[PDB]
Amino acid sequence: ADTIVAVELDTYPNTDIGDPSYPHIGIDIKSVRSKKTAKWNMQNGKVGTAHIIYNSVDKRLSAVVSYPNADSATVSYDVDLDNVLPEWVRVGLSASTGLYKETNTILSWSFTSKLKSNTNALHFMFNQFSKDQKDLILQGDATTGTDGNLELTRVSSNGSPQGSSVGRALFYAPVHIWESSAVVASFEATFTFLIKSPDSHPADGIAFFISNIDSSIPSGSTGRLLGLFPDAN
Amino acid sequence: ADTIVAVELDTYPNTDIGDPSYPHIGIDIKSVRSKKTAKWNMQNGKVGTAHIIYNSVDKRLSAVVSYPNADSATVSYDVDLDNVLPEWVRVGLSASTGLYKETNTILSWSFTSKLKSNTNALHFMFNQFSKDQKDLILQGDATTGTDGNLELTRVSSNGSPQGSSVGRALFYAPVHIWESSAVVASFEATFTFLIKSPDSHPADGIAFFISNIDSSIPSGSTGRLLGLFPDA
Amino acid sequence: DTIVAVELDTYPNTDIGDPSYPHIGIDIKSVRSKKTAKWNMQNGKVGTAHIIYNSVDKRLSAVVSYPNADSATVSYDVDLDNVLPEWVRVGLSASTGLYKETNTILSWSFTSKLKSNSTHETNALHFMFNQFSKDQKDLILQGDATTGTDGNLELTRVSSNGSPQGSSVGRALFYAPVHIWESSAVVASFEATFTFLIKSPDSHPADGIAFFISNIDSSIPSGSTGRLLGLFPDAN
Amino acid sequence: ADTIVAVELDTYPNTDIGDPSYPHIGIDIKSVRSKKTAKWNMQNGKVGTAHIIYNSVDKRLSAVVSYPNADSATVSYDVDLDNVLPEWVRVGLSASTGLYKETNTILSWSFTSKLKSETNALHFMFNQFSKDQKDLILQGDATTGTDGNLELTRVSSNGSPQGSSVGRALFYAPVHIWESSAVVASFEATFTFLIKSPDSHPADGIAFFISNIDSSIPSGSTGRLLGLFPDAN
Ligand SMILES: CO[C@H]1O[C@H](CO)[C@@H](O)[C@H](O)[C@@H]1O
Ligand SMILES: CO[C@H]1O[C@H](CO)[C@@H](O)[C@H](O)[C@@H]1O
Ligand SMILES: CO[C@H]1O[C@H](CO)[C@@H](O)[C@H](O)[C@@H]1O
Ligand SMILES: CO[C@H]1O[C@H](CO)[C@@H](O)[C@H](O)[C@@H]1O
Ligand SMILES: [Ca+2]
Ligand SMILES: [Ca+2]
Ligand SMILES: [Ca+2]
Ligand SMILES: [Ca+2]
Ligand SMILES: [Mn+2]
Ligand SMILES: [Mn+2]
Ligand SMILES: [Mn+2]
Ligand SMILES: [Mn+2]
Repeated sequence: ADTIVAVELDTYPNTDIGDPSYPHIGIDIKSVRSKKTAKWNMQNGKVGTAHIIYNSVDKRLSAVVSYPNADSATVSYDVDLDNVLPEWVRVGLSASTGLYKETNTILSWSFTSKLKSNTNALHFMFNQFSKDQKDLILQGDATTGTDGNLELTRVSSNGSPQGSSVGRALFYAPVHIWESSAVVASFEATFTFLIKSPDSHPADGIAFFISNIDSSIPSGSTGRLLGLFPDAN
Repeated sequence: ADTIVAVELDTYPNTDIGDPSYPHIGIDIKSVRSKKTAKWNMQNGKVGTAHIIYNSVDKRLSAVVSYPNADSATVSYDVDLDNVLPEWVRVGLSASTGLYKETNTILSWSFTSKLKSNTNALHFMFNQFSKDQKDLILQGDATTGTDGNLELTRVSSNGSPQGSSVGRALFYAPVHIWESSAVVASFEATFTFLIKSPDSHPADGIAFFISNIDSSIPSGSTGRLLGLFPDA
Repeated sequence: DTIVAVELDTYPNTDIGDPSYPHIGIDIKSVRSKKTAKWNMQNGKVGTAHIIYNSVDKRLSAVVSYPNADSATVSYDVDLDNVLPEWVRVGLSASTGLYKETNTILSWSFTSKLKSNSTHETNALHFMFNQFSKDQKDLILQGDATTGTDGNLELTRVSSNGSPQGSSVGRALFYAPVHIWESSAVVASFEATFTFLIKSPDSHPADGIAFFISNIDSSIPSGSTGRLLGLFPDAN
Repeated sequence: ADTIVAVELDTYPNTDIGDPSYPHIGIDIKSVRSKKTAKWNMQNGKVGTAHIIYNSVDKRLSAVVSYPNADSATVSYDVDLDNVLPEWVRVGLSASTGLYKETNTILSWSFTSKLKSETNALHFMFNQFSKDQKDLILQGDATTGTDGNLELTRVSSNGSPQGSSVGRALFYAPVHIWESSAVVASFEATFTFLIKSPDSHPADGIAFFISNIDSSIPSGSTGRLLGLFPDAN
């Protein structure tokens, strides 16, 4: 299937498939059963920030999720992505709903990859998303243009979120994420999100992910699979 | 056909289609008959640099082509690209040969687009090109493994350039080059080239170009059309 | 010494060559702008200033926009090789006089690049400020200029009640000298961006904000409050 | 005295003050006795590259020193620089000679600091150094030339390096290296060097360092102290 490396912002505890008992941030390598998580004090209706980083020296994937004037949640996992991802990848944001629902609004998204050989660089930054955003591949229920925002999960005209939704946005350009004859390689992602819900239960979450170039939404990956994974193994 | 805005580095004077009597740099808007040129003191076998720039305020497309420790050649043309290019474009390098040949080697290529609305940004930079460069669309005789270099025109194993060759590389991502509800829009391209020839006559040149997304090499655009244009 | 500036002039001083309306202007070695443009200044709304110049076009351009309003633009063709010293400092100035306004800077970005003729490589400086701390050690504050109040740079005196004060001058310069041009340069570009909030109780707000490039050792000239925007000694 | 955090490129083994028996790269925190080293295959007369990085998430200072077409040497040390450096610092390159001599030529120097609270950022990049480089504070025998290079140690008119030399260049601007109300803070330094010597013994090395703003060359910091430290404690 697809090869997926992802940082999950999991809003629904699915303790059946190895989630903790609370909303968490987690690093998923080839599986939705995170290789490390951390308690996340998710704030319904407030605009949060995700910072993802990795470099070829430390070989450690790290993430930080803050709200302004609250303590950040952090998670790190040591992983050689040379042994996990293909040389050439695409980068994306995924989200999902199931029985429970939430808005999965992305307000901004930045990414930077650098690769000094034995530098090549890509950088994109989105603070506005247009009705036809030709440098984005939208999959599933994903839309651009409403208030200049990327809405990853289905939302009605009245701004009310929908259940059993999966949706992704991938940067159109392939990315050279690692090279054999490389001395240093870094990448860095940043996105802002707004997750609103009517219910005491919001579900199911947003992820930043790196996949094989041709990656598509796996079948029935709505809900607890965050549109990333086919099964819950 | 394709909509083409380009900065030509023309090494062969084709005075029949409006070239000056000397190697020149020129700004082509929807035509190979440049809207302004400037004398270019092209150096066979030396590594040169091209800088292209434009912004929504000045609305002026400018180019500089230098060799280290030589006087630069410059050309500018005032053009509102809102009235010329589509909102969404691709960026690329083209080159060509005809009766006469040159190596059209690209050693580096950088591009930056910015767009502050009523900022979004793209940046790529290439100093090495790999055997399979998946963020480049190579058209025509264009190759990337070489020696870390983009070779836009056919070159044999002994490093000798070939005649009647056309070849392009476009950045895979579409680029948002202008917007109606924009306050400022900038772009900037930079490439290094090495143009070598055995002959006194090298031909026919390299261009940086911005086109419609689906742009392909027009038919028999070898030689004086630099792989950009169908006719003159 | 030498001032090159983009003025955001909120008070028409028609005696020293201002138009009859609030304007944006390019001042070279004088407060009598070399070109202006009508500016529809919005009291209490957050605007944006974009300044740009390059060694090829040799044209200094500015855009001042308010969200969902027309941009005002001004350009002037000038070779800054013949005007500024090789090495400069960059800054924001503001002032008040009879009429007053808040001269609040909420963000300030600057980028200089300088690709050389000898070598292939570029020299570059970049700073970006979105927050300003109580002690901002990479800023030289002159006059009534302060940092820390809501993480903003307040260029003119503002009392405890948040009410702006008259007869105030104040500047902030980036601590590092900037190499703005070189003889053996092929291209040289610079770009400044700042957000401002200009609020006033009066129908008359005064007197304005400028981005400026000066000699390194530049200080607030004597009685440059009011119409001289803390940039110029006399109104010549 | 001065507070010094540095990445040493040590070319002379001073085993009496805790150097390994070979040329090494090391991470020095408030002392010339490195907190971690690594064997460095120093190449006399070839142009090398130093890459330093650190971030507030991992809190790990990492360095890589390569030559073209040779294996890089790497060193990392986990350190919270919040507990070590002052909030505001200056950045610099130091070098030295003693009994033995080497050219300590810097051909390029780049630095980038970021600080998300919007983000504050500084970036400078030098590929050419002018006769009067007004954004650099040169201390000791440090010069900038019409060869376009920063020469940290005394070099005669014969292109021949001199003994008992100390010399530093600090970026003129203070740098905000950390903040209490920060979510992420990163920095990254890169410099190219050429270290040439007539002898089999070259000495004594180059460092990238972060210090207190008002930092000056300590007394008798020639030779094995690399112009960084007063004593060898
Ligand atoms: C009871 O679990 C269901 O609802 C949750 C909440 O959305 C989903 O995560 C999950 O996939 C199921 O559809
Ligand atoms: C005789 O002219 C031919 O050869 C030159 C040299 O390339 C081309 O420019 C031109 O288009 C023709 O093909
Ligand atoms: C009547 O003019 C006075 O007030 C205006 C308003 O600021 C100033 O510009 C000027 O210097 C004078 O002090
Ligand atoms: C005996 O060692 C001396 O020479 C070496 C070589 O430079 C220096 O490192 C050291 O400080 C002393 O001056
Ligand atoms: Ca879950
Ligand atoms: Ca021609
Ligand atoms: Ca005035
Ligand atoms: Ca030593
Ligand atoms: Mn989970
Ligand atoms: Mn021509
Ligand atoms: Mn005026
Ligand atoms: Mn040592």
